[PDB]
Amino acid sequence: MNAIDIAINKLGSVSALAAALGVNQSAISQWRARGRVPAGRCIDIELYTDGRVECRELRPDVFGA
Repeated sequence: MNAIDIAINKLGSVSALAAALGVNQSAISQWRARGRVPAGRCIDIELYTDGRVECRELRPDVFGA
């Protein structure tokens, strides 16, 4: 059980989830098996896992500036 997984359950699929997150179906599978998402995406997943499971993303590595 993780945020990425519960967001699959909530939206009903990984194709729906990945379309919403702006990634591919494979990226979701990596993130779920990784147990975390890249910087700036957990926000959306945490909408779908709001009171089910607390979500966490990585902090900015390269980012910019």
